[PDB]
Amino acid sequence: TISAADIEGAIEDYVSSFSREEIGTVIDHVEGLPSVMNLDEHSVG
Amino acid sequence: TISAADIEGAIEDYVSSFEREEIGTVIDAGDGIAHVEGLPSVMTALNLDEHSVGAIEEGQQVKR
Amino acid sequence: TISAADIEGAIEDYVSSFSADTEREEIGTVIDAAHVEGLPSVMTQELLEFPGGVLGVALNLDEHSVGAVILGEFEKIEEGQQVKRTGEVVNPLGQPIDGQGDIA
Amino acid sequence: DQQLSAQGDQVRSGLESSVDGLSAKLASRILGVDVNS
Amino acid sequence: TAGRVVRITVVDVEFPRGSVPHLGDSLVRLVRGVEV
Amino acid sequence: TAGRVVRITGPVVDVEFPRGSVPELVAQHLGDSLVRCIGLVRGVEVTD
Amino acid sequence: KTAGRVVRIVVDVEFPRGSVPELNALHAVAQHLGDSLVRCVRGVEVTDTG
Amino acid sequence: MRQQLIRQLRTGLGAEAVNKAAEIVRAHVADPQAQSATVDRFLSELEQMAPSSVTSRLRAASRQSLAALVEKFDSVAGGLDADGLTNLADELASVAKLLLSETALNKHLAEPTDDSAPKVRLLERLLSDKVSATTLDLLRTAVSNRWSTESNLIDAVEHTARLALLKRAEIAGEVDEVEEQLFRFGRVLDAEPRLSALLSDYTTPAEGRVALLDKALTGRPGVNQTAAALLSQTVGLLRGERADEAVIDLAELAVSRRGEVVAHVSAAAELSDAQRTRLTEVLSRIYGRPVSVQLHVDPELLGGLSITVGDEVIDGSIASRLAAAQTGLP
Repeated sequence: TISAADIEGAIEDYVSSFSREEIGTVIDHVEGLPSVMNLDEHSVG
Repeated sequence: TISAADIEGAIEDYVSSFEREEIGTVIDAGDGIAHVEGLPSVMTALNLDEHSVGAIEEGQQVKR
Repeated sequence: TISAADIEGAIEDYVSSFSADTEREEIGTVIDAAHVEGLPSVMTQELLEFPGGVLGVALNLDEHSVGAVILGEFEKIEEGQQVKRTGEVVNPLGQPIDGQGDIA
Repeated sequence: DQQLSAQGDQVRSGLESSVDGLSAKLASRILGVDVNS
Repeated sequence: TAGRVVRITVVDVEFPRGSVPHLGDSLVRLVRGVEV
Repeated sequence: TAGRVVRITGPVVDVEFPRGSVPELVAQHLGDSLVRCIGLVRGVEVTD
Repeated sequence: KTAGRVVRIVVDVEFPRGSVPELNALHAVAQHLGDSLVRCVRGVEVTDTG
Repeated sequence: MRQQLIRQLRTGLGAEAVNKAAEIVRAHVADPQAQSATVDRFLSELEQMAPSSVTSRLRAASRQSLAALVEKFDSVAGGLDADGLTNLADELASVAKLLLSETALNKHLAEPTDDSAPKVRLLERLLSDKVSATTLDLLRTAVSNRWSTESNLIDAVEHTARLALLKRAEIAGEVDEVEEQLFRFGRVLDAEPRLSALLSDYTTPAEGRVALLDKALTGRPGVNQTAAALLSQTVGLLRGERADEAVIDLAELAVSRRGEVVAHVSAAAELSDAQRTRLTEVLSRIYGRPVSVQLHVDPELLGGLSITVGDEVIDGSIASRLAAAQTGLP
């Protein structure tokens, strides 16, 4: 019952469903700016 | 499960709920320093924060 | 003169004696490197076997994992490997390193 | 050692003949039921 | 619009969002809870 | 009413007891019913 | 796929489960930190030579 | 120097002989009769094997509180109807997501306190009428007790929700169907780490991930409805656990409710019905309590079985025997 291709349809459909300038916010350290050039998954030093 | 801003009032009510004496509970105690949960009204008990009060056996009742 | 009789016998006896009976065993998994989750009954200082014949000793025990010091070839240890417990607490292990042969 | 090396090269060829029996016995053992091959 | 003391170590005060006068979550670095 | 070893860090041994049975000073009370006392196996019963 | 991505920047790289490089050279491995991370712009693809 | 040469002869002869033995084994076990015979011999060994005398993450407070809450659910859920159970699960999941979203409310509802009356009053004032009476009772019981951390609270609630669904599955009588479906979903999620990662990211909105799960592999024609609902509910409330691990936990809990233990049996090929029954009987005898057996198929085993229950493994895989022979050389 599992095709392994309909999974691809759904996953890339969702990824497309996600798709603006990225703006970071100061937490105390800046959150956001995922594409910024002390970096870690939480914030930016 | 629609939740309006009543929460904000409700918590305040809860915040006010806790004439009876204020009893704390020792949460840990070592090296001569204890930590007491509770006693929301305790005055400055050296270190105070949202969790505990940094002033013996765990679970003992602490008078304000 | 190296008679082939002993040459072949040294392996014939081993083959005729090989019996790797399946033994109900308690295992764990390397979570980082090495720390091993599982092995609930591992003794402190117990000897642990990691794949590739690597040997470790369980020093730090706690609710999450077991810290194990690897006794050589640590580069072979990978996250997710299976760690067996030996149930028991010349290089320091007694294995000869000169190469002159075996030891009783 | 040249005599020893020659002895080794001779005996390895000599014992290559019996490898079939040893491997067959080992497979017999690690299969539980003996394999004729 | 009035803050309140949360830790008394130095005193940390929590303020309503947008009213922060900065440890994050609106906190900024005596009885706990007294309005500031 | 008897504890059980939870951590063995060399001589140090963190032992967990039921709620109302925590022994008195066992070199330290870590809280949450654990105490830090000074071939052991995690889980072995510890008697006060 | 089976290519990791930079997480923290010493650079931490997160790989798909079952594709963690051995304690290896990577192009944008010092430790296995668990949860398929290893320690050696966030999110840039990282490949392992093997 | 002579014995040095002898040792080189030993290693060379052993390596070549074990390679020949490995080739012989692989050739001989390709026949399905050989596979079945190997499995039968290993099962025989298993009967000959002696019996074994012998939510861990929860600490003392969390574990005891969860025990109390599950007992309360057992009490309340006695005679509730299937539709009532679907409801109750829905309200419990909604309240769990509420607690997760409202960090302040969870925080205030988390701290232990000698008096539980203020917490009960808070819950009643919050959602006295927004959810049925049984949900009120269960939530009141959950908040009355203590939790080591605030997180455990929501965990407990989530647990109840799962239980409720499982209960209606039991009421449906298709517990086996839901357990099998849950295990299959866990397998496919583990095989496709990308799908789990895209589902295992709470940062994205839960509605989108639930829709993705429904459309990808959960809205399929041949999927048990209870299993689909349980998996969707689990992913919706997900906190950061790996989705595949969450599904495995769901299946393990489902088997636990029946009082059994999951045994992950890995085999070279599928097993016969008689072999399956024999394996279940022997594993139950060894471990005492009844065990449900989940079959993985992996050709690399070459034969035999590799059972594992709890943190214990019985590795009868032929490939393991070959590896032992390789390492057992002088």
